[PDB]
Amino acid sequence: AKKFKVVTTFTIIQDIAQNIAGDVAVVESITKPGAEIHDYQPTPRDIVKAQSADLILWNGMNLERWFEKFFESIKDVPSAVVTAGITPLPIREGPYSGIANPHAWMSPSNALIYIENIRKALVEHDPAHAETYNRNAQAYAEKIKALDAPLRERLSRIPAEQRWLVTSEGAFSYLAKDYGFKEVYLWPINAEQQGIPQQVRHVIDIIRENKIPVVFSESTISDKPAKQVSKETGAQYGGVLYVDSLSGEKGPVPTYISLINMTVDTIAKGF
Ligand SMILES: [Zn+2]
Repeated sequence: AKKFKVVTTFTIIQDIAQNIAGDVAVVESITKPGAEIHDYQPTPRDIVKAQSADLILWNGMNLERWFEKFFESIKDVPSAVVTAGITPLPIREGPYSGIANPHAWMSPSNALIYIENIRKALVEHDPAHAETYNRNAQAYAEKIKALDAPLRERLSRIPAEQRWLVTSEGAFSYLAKDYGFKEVYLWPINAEQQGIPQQVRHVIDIIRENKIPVVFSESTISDKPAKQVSKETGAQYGGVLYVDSLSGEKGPVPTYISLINMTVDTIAKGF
């Protein structure tokens, strides 16, 4: 009858977990494709959705500023933090300086740890299907491992001293570390915050000093600040990167694998 039901906070975790669950469990996201996830405002329908689950998965590293308060309304549903075991990169400036940068899934090596944590939770809370979760998790892990060679090759035309990744949210720190990019951003983490107009001027200074050719925005936030930086510098506006959300299932970024690939492909063509 009713399959084992997993509810995740946002769409990246939904897609990773659905690959591990296969056709044995149904995984749904609370947030919809395109919605801003850090300061999402949960609704009554979200409470009912989470309460209907057999297992709830969230990122932790205080990504979902809303989750802990929201979860107080949910009874008798186990939960698992899918970043357990990942070493955080700290936020480097701003009102959240020192807090973990939550965007750990942008490193495919970290995604292997996400996969293991989700496998572990599925096997613990749905032991009847442990054989399928284990098989699916190892197969999906191999798919993630296979991305490393083509991703590095795609970015190989960019010499080291020109590998500057200028985005809007500083959401790419884990990807930048993996592939040897220096990061510049218009704000360190999504939030209601001050200091964005001034940081735009500082980013402007860095674009000049380093001859950076391209700047980007992201799919759940406004492209206006990055477009302004591009007009106030030589740099081109390189388009929309994906980090905090997948697209719709018919969109360009329907899966976690497509998110990593499209983000790297878009950076590469921006150079
Ligand atoms: Zn973000």
